[PDB]
Amino acid sequence: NVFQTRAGCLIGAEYVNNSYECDIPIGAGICASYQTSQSIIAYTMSLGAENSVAYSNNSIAIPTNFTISVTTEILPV
Amino acid sequence: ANQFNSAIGKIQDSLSSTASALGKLQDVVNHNAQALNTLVKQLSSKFGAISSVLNDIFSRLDPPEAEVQIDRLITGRLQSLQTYVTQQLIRAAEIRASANLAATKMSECVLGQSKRVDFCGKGYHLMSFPQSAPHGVVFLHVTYVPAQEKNFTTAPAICHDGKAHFPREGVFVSNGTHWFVTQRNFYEPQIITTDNTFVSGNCDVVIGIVNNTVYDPLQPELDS
Amino acid sequence: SMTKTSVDCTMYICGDSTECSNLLLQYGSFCTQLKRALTGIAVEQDKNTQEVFAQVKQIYKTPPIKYFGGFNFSQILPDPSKPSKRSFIEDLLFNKVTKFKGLTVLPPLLTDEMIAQYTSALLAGTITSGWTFGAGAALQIPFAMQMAYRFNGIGVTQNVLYENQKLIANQFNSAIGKIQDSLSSTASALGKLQDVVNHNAQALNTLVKQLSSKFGAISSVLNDIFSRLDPPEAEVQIDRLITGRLQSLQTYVTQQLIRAAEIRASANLAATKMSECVLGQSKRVDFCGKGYHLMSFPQSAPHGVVFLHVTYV
Repeated sequence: NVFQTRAGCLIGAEYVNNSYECDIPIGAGICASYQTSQSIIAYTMSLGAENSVAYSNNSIAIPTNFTISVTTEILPV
Repeated sequence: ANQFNSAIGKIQDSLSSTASALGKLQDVVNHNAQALNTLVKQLSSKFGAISSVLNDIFSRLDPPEAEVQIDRLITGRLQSLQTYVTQQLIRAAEIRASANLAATKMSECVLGQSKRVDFCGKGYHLMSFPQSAPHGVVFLHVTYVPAQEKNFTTAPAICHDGKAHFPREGVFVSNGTHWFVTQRNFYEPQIITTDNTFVSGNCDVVIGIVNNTVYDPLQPELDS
Repeated sequence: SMTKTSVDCTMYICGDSTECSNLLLQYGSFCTQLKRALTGIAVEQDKNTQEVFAQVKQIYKTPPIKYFGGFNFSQILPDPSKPSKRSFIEDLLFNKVTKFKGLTVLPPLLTDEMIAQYTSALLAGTITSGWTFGAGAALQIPFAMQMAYRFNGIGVTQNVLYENQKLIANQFNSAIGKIQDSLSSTASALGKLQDVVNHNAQALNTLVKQLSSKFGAISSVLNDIFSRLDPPEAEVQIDRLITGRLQSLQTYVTQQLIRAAEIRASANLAATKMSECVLGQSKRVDFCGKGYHLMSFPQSAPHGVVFLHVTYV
């Protein structure tokens, strides 16, 4: 019901060991989210999934396929 | 034509549901909505005077006693304007810095092909589609993203007659039996020719060189 | 990024007396929007770390068997033996950059340990995966085939790379050792990052020294006015002290908005050079460094970023 951060004392949240993309930031790596009998949990932020690529001298990877995607950027004028 | 025509319809289904993609243009309005409601709420503040109404000062007091209390109310309304107009110069400097960023993407991305990465959209740039927006502009970036991956066996050079054969445009790949010439973006296996290879140096100074036979098209054309 | 601060209206303006807190209801919304203007700086300081330091959402790691091109890359790679993950250059970069009156310091969101895991992920994608890590999924390109196609953008064929490859390792490893010796000897190269500490320190030392100044009043103490002078004469002298401290507060919020605009254009210059020079190859002159461009190495820095440009002269 209480947890100590580097930013200060946080009361009313539950510390979990799961790490994923959060919503409401707190600070010093601690970030808060509201998920499911429902409460507000606080945890340490995720950098994304783990990928370790292979390395050798003789191996190359050539892509056989392509996918055309459309992205949208909005700049005010 | 199957991939591109489905990709435009995913933009139309996203903008009809999610309203927070256009919320950068909604922060242009909501900063101005707090700015025009700033000066309305400053008129009710007393500014140290007894009443904020100017008809309740000069008509309720002596004309020596009014000019102290009126000049406090004018100077408090001058400082509310000096917070307003200074805020309008700072927040328009972020718009005009983004207007030069928007005019660069209308010039470089829309009018021609640009080689830039994470400027005209993520991946290899094809073309850009401008769309009009209130207090802004909406860009549609058509990009080239490769998908599937397959691992091949490479080598920097091919030794044949004692001279090293370097690739001109392409890479050297192998399936485990024969050596093929493909490209970095796609898999198109080809027959190794002298026009696709470049001859420089010997085979001793190249680290990782392999032995294969470079096919000469002129050699079947001697007796034919 | 800069130092995120917050100013309390109650403790700074008033001397903890009951007369000063009752007179702020007539003044109203003066210090309400100035706390909202410093809040909107502190949102945009966290957005500068998201655009610059993390280009991609995918984390790449170094393979445990290290032989890369006959080169020594161990100065830019982090040390697994230490509990803090830092490279050999970033140990020198962190050490050269150097009471509560109601002013507090907001802590940053992204910690400096998580900046170096954005740094070691994008150095792993540059060495192992080529230029395709930011433009899509990460391929596997060997390192002898990376620099042959990075010579082809500037007009150099593959004859220079494969014959002279032992002579590149005498040139490249001696040039990167002069960067490590120069940053350890002098702190003046990091002095652009030292001014970000220094201009925030002179802004906080301006604001705490305006309490001792009289601002036209007889005494600068609110307890000395209320316990001595008459209450019709107290409301003149207290309200000169409230108005003069708000003009120092109007000076402080306006100068931090100018420094937020100067640090926005430097971070947009930094997020351009992460997207161009680090994640790809540019043909430009004096953008990715002087001469022809080959590759760029980002490094972690306090309140900023340190670029290492590999140039062809």
